[PDB]
Amino acid sequence: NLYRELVDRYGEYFTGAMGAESIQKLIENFDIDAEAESLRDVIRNGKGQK
DNA sequence: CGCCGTGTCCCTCTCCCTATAGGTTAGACTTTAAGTCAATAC
Repeated sequence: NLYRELVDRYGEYFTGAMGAESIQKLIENFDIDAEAESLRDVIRNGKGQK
């Protein structure tokens, strides 16, 4: 209910889907390099469970 | 007020019927490759 009432009032500004095609879109829009460097930074500085 | 260890638990691995339209095959007709005989010459 919440989802349909956001999309029919705020139809622009974003794209939202459901299912495996959405996961495929996520993998499409995913920079492996910057995320990997962020993980390197986290291991370099962070500690604990993180 | 803001994050970190210990504990418990969940999970995984191992030893009905009707009506229309169209495709398929089986069955027979005429043609052809095939088996056959008779006389002959060297």
